[PDB]
Amino acid sequence: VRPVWFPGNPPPAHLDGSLAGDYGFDPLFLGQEPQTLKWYVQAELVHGRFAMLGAAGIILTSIGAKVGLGFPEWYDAGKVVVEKNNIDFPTLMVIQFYLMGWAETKRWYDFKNPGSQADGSFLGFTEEFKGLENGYPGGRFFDPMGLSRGDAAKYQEYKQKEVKNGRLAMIACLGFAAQYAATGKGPLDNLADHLADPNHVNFATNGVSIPIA
Amino acid sequence: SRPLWLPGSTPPAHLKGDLPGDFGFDPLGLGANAESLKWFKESELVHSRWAMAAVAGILVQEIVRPDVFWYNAGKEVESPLGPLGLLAVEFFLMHWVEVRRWQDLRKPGSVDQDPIFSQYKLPPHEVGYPGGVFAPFIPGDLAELKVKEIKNGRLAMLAFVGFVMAAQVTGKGPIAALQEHLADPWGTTIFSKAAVVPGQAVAPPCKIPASVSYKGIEIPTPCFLQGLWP
Amino acid sequence: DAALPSWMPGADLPGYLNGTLPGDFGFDPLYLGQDPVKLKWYAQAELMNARFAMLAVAGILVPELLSNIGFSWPGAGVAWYDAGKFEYFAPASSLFGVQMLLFAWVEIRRYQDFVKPGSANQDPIFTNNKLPDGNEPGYPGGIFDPFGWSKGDIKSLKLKEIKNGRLAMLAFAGFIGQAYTTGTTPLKNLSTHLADPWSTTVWQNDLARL
Amino acid sequence: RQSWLPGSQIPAHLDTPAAQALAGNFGFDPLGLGKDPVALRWYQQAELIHCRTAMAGVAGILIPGLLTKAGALNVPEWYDAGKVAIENSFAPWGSLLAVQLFLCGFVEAKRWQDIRKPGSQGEPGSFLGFEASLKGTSELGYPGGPFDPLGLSKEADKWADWKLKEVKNGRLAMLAFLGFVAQKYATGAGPVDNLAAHLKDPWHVNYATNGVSLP
Ligand code: CLA
Ligand code: CLA
Ligand code: CLA
Ligand code: CLA
Ligand SMILES: CC(/C=C/C=C(C)/C=C/[C@@]12O[C@]1(C)C[C@@H](O)CC2(C)C)=C\C=C\C=C(C)\C=C\C=C(C)\C=C\[C@@]12O[C@]1(C)C[C@@H](O)CC2(C)C
Repeated sequence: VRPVWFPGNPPPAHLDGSLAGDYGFDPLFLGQEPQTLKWYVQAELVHGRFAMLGAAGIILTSIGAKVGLGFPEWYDAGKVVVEKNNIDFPTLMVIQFYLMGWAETKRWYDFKNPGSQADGSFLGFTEEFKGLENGYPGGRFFDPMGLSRGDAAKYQEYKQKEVKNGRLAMIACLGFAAQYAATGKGPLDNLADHLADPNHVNFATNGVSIPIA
Repeated sequence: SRPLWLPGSTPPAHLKGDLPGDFGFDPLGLGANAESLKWFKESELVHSRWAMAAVAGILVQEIVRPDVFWYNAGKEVESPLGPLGLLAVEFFLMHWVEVRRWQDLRKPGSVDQDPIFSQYKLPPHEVGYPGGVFAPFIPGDLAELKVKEIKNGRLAMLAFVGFVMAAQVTGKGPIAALQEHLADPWGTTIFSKAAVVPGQAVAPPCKIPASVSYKGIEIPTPCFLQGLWP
Repeated sequence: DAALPSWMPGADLPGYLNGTLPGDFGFDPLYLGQDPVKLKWYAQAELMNARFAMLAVAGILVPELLSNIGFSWPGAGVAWYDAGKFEYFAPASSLFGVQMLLFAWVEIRRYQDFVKPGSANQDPIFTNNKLPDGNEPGYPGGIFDPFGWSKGDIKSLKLKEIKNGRLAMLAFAGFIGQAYTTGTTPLKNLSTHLADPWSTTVWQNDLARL
Repeated sequence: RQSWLPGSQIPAHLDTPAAQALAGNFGFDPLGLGKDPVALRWYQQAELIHCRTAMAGVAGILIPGLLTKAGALNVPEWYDAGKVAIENSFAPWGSLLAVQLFLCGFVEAKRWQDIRKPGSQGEPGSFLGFEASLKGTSELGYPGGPFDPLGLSKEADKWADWKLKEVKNGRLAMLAFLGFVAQKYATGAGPVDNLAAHLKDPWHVNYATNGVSLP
């Protein structure tokens, strides 16, 4: 009855419509276990959560460039900030593993034990890290607006709006790398080239994308 | 039955016209949690009162001192009481005041007493609305003024952002920006200063320097969202 | 957890700071004194660190107050950190040997009072002299109260002792850092903060040194 | 209760009442090495004595190291202090370690038999009247008697505190010595010298700027 990724074909049996962004798209039956699918629902979110941060991060630093500002491009922002600020590179990445490997194993023991991390084992914070459901912690810190409570009919709508923007952010961050390896320039330089002449300045006219140039 | 932000519409279910200035405008669902509605009802009033005092601050300063420009006037005042002695007083004298206001938010019946003049006491008022000492000689109805505070307040919060975004685009004060608009309306708009067509983006430059010197170490002065301007 | 005075008026309380201890306002955010075997220790640990600080701050300021006025002392105007190298009738090792035996009497006399109150008030050789019974650890009385105080309103005097004490511990902890950063006499740091109070806070002296 | 990972299932051989009655029980055994009860009891005796030798050891490294960088001592670095103090001495190191292993071996072999049977050395006629005070306590690893001159044992409450304070200062000291060896191989300087190097420049002078966190 619901809209599916491919009209006509029915959704698979393990994939009734309750998740956000559910469109029955599991052709390889990778979510056929109901407990690995609990893991991949966690996995689709945090990939989409980082990609929404990422795709906004590529775009907003490329909006500033080509206008006249002193911004680097996203493939060259890595070198230019461990050189301008004299930041030693291994001591930057290790602290990234300390702070996030802290924040990740908390998730990795939310999945193993959802009632856990809420025993005052942390600095006294108990029900802030309680976790509402899979991939959606909530509480005081992760939802300071309090949008996951009050009306829950609009919260199910926000769940879908997160996954929809989260899918095409992953496609964008798969396309920023693809626009860079093919052409060799920034993303909004590729957009403005496509807006200069929409014919002949597309992907078909590189010779990197189709080898039948 | 009440007036709305958009008259044909309906207010959301969490807005029932109880609060002052409740015209039903919350499209982003932010007034759903009643724990967080009290935090926002406080923070709208605080954001309004500073902005009313700031907009009347810039307007009074512009009609008596055409010399200096308010965006730059945090740099040029030349106080004899030091650059950081001012900040040290303002830090301590606000970390007192705000924390009293914050404890009033947390427990409303907890902050009523003058701690050093215990014979004096605030009345048991409403949260965000102290009264007693802060409100003598109130004119007319109190709920009428409670809507007049927010309507003038919401007008002033949009006014201060209008002051800042005019101060970064034409770089002059908000009568000098008004005299630019009243001398020549058809050419001194933001739609006249800027346009983005699909193929090029014409934006105004800053009328603001990137940095300032100010007594030794330099202070970065950035144009708030330069690059994302139209 | 009552209508006791509080360090943050309206804040919630731990519950074990009802008011029997001298001058409490509930200030224990690290929850250090939940165990009463630690709170009984920490109460006496507060009084001794306080009383030695009231000796310290009055032992630093008053020899500097009556020296910048200008009197005639063998040690006059010498800094409190520069009083260790100053010479006396004996080297400072032998002085420290006398301290570690006279206080090894008194502290062990005081510690034997803490483990059993009411069982320390008797002299060794003068077995008529004793302090009167009913005292608590930290308040011996008797010859320790020669002027005849504490014969009424003892709670407010203990509250005055802990408030004049806690100010001194902050003042001696003041004396450590504020003589370590700028390296002056901490009575003369008041001179610069009264010369131009707005041009020398802790921040501008930090930032000039940084 | 208070596990090393708040989400983990604590292994069941640390939740028995003969294992939750133990200091430093944070549910940490990701190899299952103490599933056997006497193997837990033997490894509990190994942890108390690896930690007390480490607390005595680390206080023999940094306390004469901090009181050397602050003046008033001339004790050299701990990885060179074995080279010196043998010339301010009388025996060769072979003639000194053999008397050491005699003196230490008489102690350790008595602690060995008291682990095997508690109250072994409390049997009459072992020593010259001194064997009476060597029955230990009702739990092993904590002898008391002549090993408690100040008499802190006879409380029965505040007692699990002194247990858990000993183990946590003990486990920290074992990581401190595993520190000291590793921060001598990797940089060759002193441990207080490595503390001085990290304080003057935290964001460039660490183990990310030597060849041992190599990618
Ligand atoms: C980043 C990884 C990732 C992960 C783990 C998931 C996980 C999930 N998605 Mg999802 N999705 C993603 C990205 C991801 N998605 C992206 C980018 C899109 C847009 C194209 C979608 C669009 C989408 C739809 C439309 C639907 C799902 C659905 C699902 C669920 C069931 C399918 C399953 O078992 O997934 C298993 C997933 C993986 C094992 C990870 C994929 C990695 C593969 C094995 C590598 C190769 C992929 C591809 C060929 C390589 C392209 C790049 C390459 C050239 C370098 C599950 C929660 C269904 C659902 O229930 O919705 C909630 C559903 O209807 N997804
Ligand atoms: C998020 C969507 C998105 C958008 C809006 C753009 C936009 C643009 N891309 Mg681009 N791109 C994307 C994703 C996207 N890309 C991805 C995911 C890839 C990797 C396959 C590429 C690879 C790519 C190359 C190699 C080039 C561009 C170029 C361009 C520009 C010119 C248009 C063109 O040539 O069409 C390119 C259009 C596409 C490749 C398809 C659009 C996105 C589709 C719908 C992928 C979505 C996934 C699909 C629904 C499910 C996959 C099935 C699978 C899971 C089994 C234009 C600004 C060109 C350029 O630089 O111009 C000068 C160019 O050279 N893109
Ligand atoms: C025009 C805006 C406006 C209006 C209608 C109100 C209305 C109200 N306020 Mg409010 N307030 C405002 C601005 C305003 N306030 C600002 C900017 C601040 C921050 C200083 C406050 C701070 C404040 C507090 C702390 C309290 C109130 C309270 C009240 C209520 C009773 C007091 C009263 O009769 O005020 C009537 C207000 C007027 C008649 C406005 C007169 C304006 C004249 C024309 C002068 C304005 C110009 C001048 C240059 C301003 C600078 C003054 C000074 C900085 C030099 C009432 C709802 C009390 C309350 O709700 O408790 C029950 C209370 O405790 N307000
Ligand atoms: C006992 C209270 C006390 C007092 C009266 C002072 C007074 C002073 N300190 Mg000081 N200080 C204190 C405690 C105190 N300090 C403590 C505890 C430390 C250790 C963290 C320091 C560390 C310190 C440094 C490192 C420096 C000063 C400096 C100064 C002087 C400049 C004022 C300033 O910047 O404030 C400094 C204020 C603080 C450090 C905050 C301390 C706040 C206290 C603990 C609580 C407030 C007490 C009370 C409620 C208010 C005072 C009234 C009371 C005395 C009646 C001034 C004479 C500076 C100086 O010498 O320049 C001339 C300077 O460089 N102080
Ligand atoms: C004894 C000791 C050090 C003692 C050092 C001494 C006396 C030093 C003496 C000297 O310095 C001085 C005083 C002066 C110098 O001039 C001379 C010397 C002589 C050099 C360190 C112990 C050090 C002991 C260490 C480091 C042990 C670490 C073990 C760990 C972390 C194991 C954890 C686990 O085993 C568990 C717990 C459970 C399993 O399931 C999981 C894993 C993870 C396997």
